[PDB]
Amino acid sequence: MTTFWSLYITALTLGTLLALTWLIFATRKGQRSSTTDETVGHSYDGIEEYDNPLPKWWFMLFVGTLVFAVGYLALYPGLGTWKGLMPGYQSADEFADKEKGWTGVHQWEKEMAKADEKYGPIFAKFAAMPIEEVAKDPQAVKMGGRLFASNCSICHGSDAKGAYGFPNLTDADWRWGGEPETIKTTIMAGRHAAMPAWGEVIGEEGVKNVAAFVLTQMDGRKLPEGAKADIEAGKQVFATTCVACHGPEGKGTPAMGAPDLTHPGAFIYGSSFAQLQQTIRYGRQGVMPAQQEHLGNDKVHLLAAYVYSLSH
Amino acid sequence: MKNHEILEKNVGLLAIFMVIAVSIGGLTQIVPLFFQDVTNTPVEGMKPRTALELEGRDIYIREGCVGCHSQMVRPFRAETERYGHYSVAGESVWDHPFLWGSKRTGPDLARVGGRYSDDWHRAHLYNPRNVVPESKMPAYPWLVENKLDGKDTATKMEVLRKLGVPYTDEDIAGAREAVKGKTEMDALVAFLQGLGTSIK
Amino acid sequence: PAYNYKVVRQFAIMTVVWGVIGMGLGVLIASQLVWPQMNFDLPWTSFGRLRPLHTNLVIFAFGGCALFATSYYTVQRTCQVRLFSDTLAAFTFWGWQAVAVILLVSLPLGNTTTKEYAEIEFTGAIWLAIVWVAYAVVFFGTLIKRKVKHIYVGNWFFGSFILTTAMLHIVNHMSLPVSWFKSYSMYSGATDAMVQWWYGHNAVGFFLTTGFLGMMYYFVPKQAGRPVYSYRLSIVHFWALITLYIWAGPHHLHYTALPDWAQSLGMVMSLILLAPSWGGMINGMMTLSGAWHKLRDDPILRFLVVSLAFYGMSTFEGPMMAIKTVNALSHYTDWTIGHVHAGALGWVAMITIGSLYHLIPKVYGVEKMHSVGLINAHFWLATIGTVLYIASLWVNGITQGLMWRAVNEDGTLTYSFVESLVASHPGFIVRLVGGGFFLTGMLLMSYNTWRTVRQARPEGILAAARMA
Amino acid sequence: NDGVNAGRRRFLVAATSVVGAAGAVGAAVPFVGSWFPSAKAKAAGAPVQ
Amino acid sequence: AIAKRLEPVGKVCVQG
Amino acid sequence: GYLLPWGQMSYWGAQVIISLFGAIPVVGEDLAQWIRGDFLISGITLNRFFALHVIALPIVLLGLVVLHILALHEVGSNNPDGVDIKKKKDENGVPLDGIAFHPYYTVKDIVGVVVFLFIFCTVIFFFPEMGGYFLEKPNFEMANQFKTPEHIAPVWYFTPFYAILRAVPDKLMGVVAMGAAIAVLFVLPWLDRSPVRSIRYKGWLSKLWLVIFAVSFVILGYYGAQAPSPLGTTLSRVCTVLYFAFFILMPFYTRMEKTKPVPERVTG
Amino acid sequence: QLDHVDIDLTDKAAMQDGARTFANYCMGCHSAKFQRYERVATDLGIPADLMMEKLVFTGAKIGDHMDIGMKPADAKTWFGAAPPDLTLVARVRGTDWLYSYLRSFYEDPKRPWGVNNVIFPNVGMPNVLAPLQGRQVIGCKQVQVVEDGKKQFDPLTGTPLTHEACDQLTVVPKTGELNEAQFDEKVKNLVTFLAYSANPNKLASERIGTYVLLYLAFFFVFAYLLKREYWK
Ligand SMILES: COC1=C(OC)C(=O)C(C/C=C(\C)CC/C=C(\C)CC/C=C(\C)CC/C=C(\C)CC/C=C(\C)CC/C=C(\C)CC/C=C(/C)CC/C=C(\C)CC/C=C(\C)CCC=C(C)C)=C(C)C1=O
Ligand code: HEC
Ligand code: HEC
Ligand code: HEC
Ligand code: HEC
Ligand code: HEM
Ligand code: HEM
Ligand code: HEM
Ligand SMILES: [Ca+2]
Ligand SMILES: [Ca+2]
Ligand SMILES: [Cu+2]
Repeated sequence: MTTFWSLYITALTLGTLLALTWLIFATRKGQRSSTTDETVGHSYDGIEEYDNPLPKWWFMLFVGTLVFAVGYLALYPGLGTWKGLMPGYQSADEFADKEKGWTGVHQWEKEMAKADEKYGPIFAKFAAMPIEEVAKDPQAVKMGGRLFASNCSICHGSDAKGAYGFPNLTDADWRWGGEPETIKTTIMAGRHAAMPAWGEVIGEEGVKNVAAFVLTQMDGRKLPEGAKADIEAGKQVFATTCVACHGPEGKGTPAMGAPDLTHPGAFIYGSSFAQLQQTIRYGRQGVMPAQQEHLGNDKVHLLAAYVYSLSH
Repeated sequence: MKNHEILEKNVGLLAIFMVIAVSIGGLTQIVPLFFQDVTNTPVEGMKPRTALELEGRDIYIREGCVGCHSQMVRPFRAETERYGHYSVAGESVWDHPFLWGSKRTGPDLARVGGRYSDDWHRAHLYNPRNVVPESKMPAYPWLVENKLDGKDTATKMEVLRKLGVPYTDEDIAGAREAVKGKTEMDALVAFLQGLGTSIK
Repeated sequence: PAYNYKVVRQFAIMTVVWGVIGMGLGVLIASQLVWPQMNFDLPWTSFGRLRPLHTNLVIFAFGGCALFATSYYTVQRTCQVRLFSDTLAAFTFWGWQAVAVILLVSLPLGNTTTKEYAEIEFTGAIWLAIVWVAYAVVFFGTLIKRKVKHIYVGNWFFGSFILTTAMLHIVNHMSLPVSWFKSYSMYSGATDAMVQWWYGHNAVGFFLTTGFLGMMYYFVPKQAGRPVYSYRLSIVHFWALITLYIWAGPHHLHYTALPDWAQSLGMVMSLILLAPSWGGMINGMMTLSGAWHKLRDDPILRFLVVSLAFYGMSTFEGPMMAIKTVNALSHYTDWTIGHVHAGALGWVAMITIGSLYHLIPKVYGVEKMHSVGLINAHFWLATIGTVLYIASLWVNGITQGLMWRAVNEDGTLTYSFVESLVASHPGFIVRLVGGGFFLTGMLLMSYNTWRTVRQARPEGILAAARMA
Repeated sequence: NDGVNAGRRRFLVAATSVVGAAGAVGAAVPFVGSWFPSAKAKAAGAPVQ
Repeated sequence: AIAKRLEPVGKVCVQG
Repeated sequence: GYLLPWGQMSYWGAQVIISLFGAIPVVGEDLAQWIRGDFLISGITLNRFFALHVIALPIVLLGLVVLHILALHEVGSNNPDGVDIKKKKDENGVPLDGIAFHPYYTVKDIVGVVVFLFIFCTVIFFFPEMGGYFLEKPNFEMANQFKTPEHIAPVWYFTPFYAILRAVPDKLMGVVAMGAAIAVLFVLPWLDRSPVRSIRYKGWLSKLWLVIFAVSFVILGYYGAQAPSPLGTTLSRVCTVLYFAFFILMPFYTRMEKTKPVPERVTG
Repeated sequence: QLDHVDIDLTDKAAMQDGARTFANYCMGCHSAKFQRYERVATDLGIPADLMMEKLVFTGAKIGDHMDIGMKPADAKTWFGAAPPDLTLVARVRGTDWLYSYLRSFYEDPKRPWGVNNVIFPNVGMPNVLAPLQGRQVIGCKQVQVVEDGKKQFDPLTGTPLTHEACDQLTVVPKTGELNEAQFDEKVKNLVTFLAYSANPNKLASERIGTYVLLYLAFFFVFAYLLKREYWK
């Protein structure tokens, strides 16, 4: 801020304080010093003023507020570019933006340094053991659970069983690799599914027959009684278009994220005849946020250990 | 002490005194904010919100999400850990009007950009309880149906440019096409994804 | 010769009508916060759209109409002159009703400026200024055509309110239009935040404290029939209050991106401003010296006294929350809303109730309200319903602040946000119940006013005005 | 009627008359304007060999 | 821009 | 005038309305042909109706308005209270409840004219069609002598009588009933046998029958603007009965009812 | 059941595309004879030379009406019904009706021209936009599921949840230049141009009416003051 504007703020603020002080001191000048019963000579629609002195405690309160003001905006950033004289940080250069005074950022940096000193050893300890070892430490797994609840319960479910479209991290089925390293990589770099849309490729009829084949032959559920499908044609289309990603038995390929197509519990987008048709016709292309940047590798390692503990 | 009676007997003098007294405070806290660099210099790397981002912000305004959500992360360790890097004055230099908010009925949205997938914002902005059973967020299953017509996109970009936002004719011309056939939910989600993207 | 009581009685009737609607809508949004299914998935009745309508109707339609009624009534009686012009006096009523109708028709449609208490958009904020300049003309011309030598303190408060809530209105609505009811503010970011809250802290303090402080200064000594406690205290209170309410604005942006010098100035100025507000409260309360026993007989005086008590409570709470250490705990929590409704239900609503229960049986010619027992019942319902609201929101906001700020010894956050929401849900239900109590009190007053308005013969209304 | 405020009556009569005259001119604008050459008249002509 | 927008639908291929 | 645009609605409404003159038992067809000036609605009918509409009827209307205002000024205006203000006069001969038309009612009518112009210009510049009622959509298609609109309806302000004509199964009886629906208003002054003028002081029967007549007129107009329907036809017949009963029963229910005493001075 | 179309008369590009579509695919049979090329160019922002070169195919002058060589009697003989003048068709039928009609043509061998229309059953108009839309038939396709207005979209992808219905307008794949969205935009631009042609004074009407209403409010204030005063 420019020197002119710093002087502007300082002059106007001090003028306002001086004006208030002068007002309170002049208005009390000549006060009778005793609650009287002699009203002001004038009456406004029967209303009358007692003409009483300012309450002593009230006047002292006003003066004390004035003094506290002056003291604070002398001790703290105010009156323009006048960094406050707070002994805690009106010295040293441990802060980022080379300033000697209070600010939200300055006290935040102090707090972050203190919290680092307090907590960093814990994360470093639990960020150095193998995920399997961390998964069997109540403190570590409960840290991971609180991180899971505060960071991603809104999108994986409060109890680690996601809603429609978000995987269940408690069940034994894993879309991607279920190993600790694969779990950590999933939580770090995020994941993109890229399930193609076959509505315009194999047509409506083909989507129908496939969906039926997956629902009965693979999933095991029965068609919605009163449905038309060509199960053999569905199998034939599956063996050519779908077999590449999902195994010959439709059991998935963790390298691509293709799920186990033989279990309705793993399906995060549904297992009904209509939901399967929707997924196959318009594609799904699920998205997993990359949690590296958001909260760091220590916290991601703790979360990986926590999910490992839930699942296995 | 009796000189005050002068203002009592004259309406004009009392009016002038009141005007000056009310003006002193306002002229010391708003005027200096202009011509002050920290409140006017954008953070390096930001760009004006795209036409679709602008329309999504407009929808965010229309649905009155300011009353529940805030876009200003205070410099507290709990705050910053929950939400991310604290907001700064440079992040809001092209925000007419500012949407910092003063109430948190829900989590702060200052850093939701990239935090969650588009497929979450959808299915959370269509039925918030579908993904968060305890959510008190209202359902918005109409942003999916109604689609942006791009009527005021060009005029909106032009007016924003008149207010200092650095838009360019290539953006004004392309605003209409950028929102030709995209639903209101698409814009409301794209604007959300762009929040707090400048600082990580 | 008489007083232009037509405009005052129209304003009083519309004040009751608008208060009922605004408080019912507030109860509706509170229920929505308790049960989301109360939105019914309709665009125009969602919480985000209706909440601005609540906060702009209670402040401008209920409080605004109340202040118009008690200014067009107090100014004439204390000046012993008819209003400046009946033309503009009636225009300031019909245009204010038009402004309220614009709020009803527009905010649900989503035409809002996002500015907490400047939500009315272009071509709606231009009419509110056209009808406010006319109000200022009507009031200050009446003060100009006086038949008495001085000007009363309440008149000073009303005039300061009128001028300040024209400067603020023109400054905060300085925008560019994209269409009718679609606008973009000319300020950006920290500047826009500072202007918005320098306007919003004066939408209270001046629209809700100064103008209502004048209502108090008239109706407290009048209702109690005793002289004001101190003339010098009134002078100091008025001057310091109007010179510090503008300064104390930056306390709404205490730890935001706003420059820290502004935040420190705002906090210090609010701490200073504590004193004049308590001076006004002291004047109001001690005006009752020697007349406290009347609180057992006259529920209206109970209304006024409890309004003053809640005013003191709110003006003590507010400066405390202006402290950045305290403000850190409670800036986005329900404690802010608890303070708002302590200063609104406890202070603004109660002073309004007491003032109208006194004014209405003076502009209609009827000597008394239809049922004083209904007045006592309304007082009890409002008190039990403002206390419930205050306590529930205090507990809720403290809980959310602690939970958001709560951190485990490991440094991880102890609670998620959904946990805070579920912990707040009991506070939401209790707030709903308190709001229902206050709305029932409002309904009782509406019934009392309807039964008092009827049975008031043509002449009874006419003789009451006869100037004196 | 008690003490009619002249000047105010004169001012209001004059202002209403002036505004009404402006409105009369505006309402005349369509009728006078329709008499200028229309699109039929403005067909013009090409050179003749 | 307008010229491209207004191009006639029928395209005729001409000798030379 | 509605024939002048020569749209589909223009042509076919003129066709039906002039075919009504073919319902007269004997001279009906010859009279209809003579009115048309042709064996069908054509440009001859168009030019003839244009001449009548542009000069003859405007002159007749101006003369009739002159006579109307002259008669009124001869007998003086009624008022909402039905009070004969001329009975009570001051020392100057001016009625106590009377004020000079100029300037008081001239300025009042100026205000009314401004309000009417606001509505009128709003319609002109924003909703000139008025949902197809002020400018009917099918009338924007050129008249086609060989294709008639799926549903042909009159302009709204003729719809009530149309409904009456449509409510009568017989053609000649329908035409006669439509004509009488307008002719009965002529004898209205002799149908009303009330001792009081204003509805404010007439008995409950008169108020009820005025409400019934207004509702029946509105319903007849509303159902004459649409294609025939079962509920529409039933309500149109009921409202025709009520419309004619408002007049036919007036000489009776104006006597049976008990009327309030008319005040000596106008209220307000 | 008509389909709603949001028509922007301030969109010069859309109106220009609609005018091009009308001049090429429509003026073969339909006239716009109540509308001049000069006014169309002026209102659409088309330069007069560009209008002459690109939209006037009949050898008419810029100030001439949009007449065509096909006489109404000849066309009535040929098609069984005269192709009406389309200058005011937007006012006669409305923009929603036109939008639904131009997208509702489906193959119908029982009909003289092999097509029928959902909006205009047994219409005498041939499907002249078939090259653009492609072959449209009354077949079986995926339609969004609706139960008493309970319309299901996909919460995640935001796309509709669909079930097969066997009485729907389906475009045979790879049969037209434009896909469903592109043909939708083409028909929207054409209907926008037709809406402009029916009411070319709409925008000027709104502007003039706004000014007139402002003046009338001013005059009402003055007249009301002159009335309430002078009535004391
Ligand atoms: C669907 O469908 C339907 C609707 O639609 C859509 C409908 O809406 C309706 C509903 C219908 C309605 C309610 C609408 C109602 C509309 C109407 C009432 C329209 C009716 C209008 C007409 C059809 C026009 C009919 C006109 C007629 C019959 C009148 C004809 C008048 C003349 C031709 C005038 C005759 C001319 C004369 C006499 C010339 C003057 C002669 C002279 C003597 C001139 C003077 C001459 C001299 C002076 C020279 C001689 C000298 C003399 C005398 C010697 C002495 C000299 C002296 C001068 C003293 C229905 C039912 C319907 O189902
Ligand atoms: C807390 C930060 C989180 C942890 C720990 C994990 N996630 Fe998620 N998640 C989400 C989706 C839509 C998927 C599907 C990915 C795909 O379709 O390919 C996933 C997947 C995972 C997995 C792998 C599951 C498997 O069976 O292989 C793991 C181990 C995992 N996630 C851990 C959704 C979301 C999300 C939506 C915005 C949030 C924020 C998170 N998940 C957060 C976490
Ligand atoms: C404009 C219509 C809005 C948009 C866009 C968003 N909100 Fe809210 N919000 C509210 C609550 C009680 C929550 C709790 C958590 C949850 O519901 O998932 C939320 C949450 C969100 C989130 C997720 C933020 C996160 O960190 O996970 C987003 C992206 C979001 N909301 C967008 C409350 C309210 C509310 C009170 C009635 C309103 C009006 C809005 N939200 C409006 C919007
Ligand atoms: C752009 C490709 C065109 C549009 C848009 C319209 N037409 Fe035609 N059309 C043709 C005939 C022989 C008829 C009459 C059919 C009948 O009456 O049964 C029509 C009709 C229409 C209509 C209906 C208007 C109404 O008021 O009902 C509309 C809206 C319309 N047309 C629009 C013939 C032809 C034709 C000859 C091959 C061409 C090239 C077009 N139409 C082109 C268009
Ligand atoms: C690789 C290019 C794939 C081919 C080819 C097919 N599938 Fe697929 N599938 C693949 C991935 C990477 C995913 C994950 C989607 C996600 O968002 O996580 C899927 C998913 C499915 C599903 C439903 C998933 C669920 O409910 O959780 C189904 C029913 C499915 N896949 C079946 C399927 C069929 C029928 C295919 C041939 C028509 C087919 N897949 C091809 C990878 C790939
Ligand atoms: C000296 C007196 C007062 C002071 C110093 C004060 C101070 C404050 C503070 C610190 C906040 C917190 C805002 C935030 O954290 O975002 C606030 C909010 C608020 N209080 Fe007060 N308060 C006072 C009296 C009142 C009164 C009397 C009323 C009502 C009549 C009132 C109504 C409000 C309103 C409307 C808000 C804004 C809520 C929001 O920010 O969304 N206050 N005030
Ligand atoms: C039955 C009585 C009332 C009820 C139930 C009620 C309810 C509510 C609710 C639910 C909110 C929003 C809560 C939130 O966003 O967290 C709110 C906000 C608000 N109310 Fe009311 N209200 C009532 C009366 C009043 C009155 C009488 C006034 C003023 C005269 C008022 C002024 C306000 C203001 C200024 C806000 C905004 C607070 C903020 O933004 O922080 N309320 N009210
Ligand atoms: C169509 C053009 C007409 C014009 C220009 C016209 C003009 C007037 C005027 C200026 C008045 C005096 C002011 C007033 O009472 O409103 C009047 C009164 C009257 N008009 Fe009309 N009139 C017309 C049509 C009609 C019609 C169709 C009827 C009834 C069938 C009618 C019946 C009356 C009656 C009975 C009065 C005097 C009643 C009273 O004093 O309350 N007029 N007319
Ligand atoms: Ca806010
Ligand atoms: Ca707020
Ligand atoms: Cu404040």
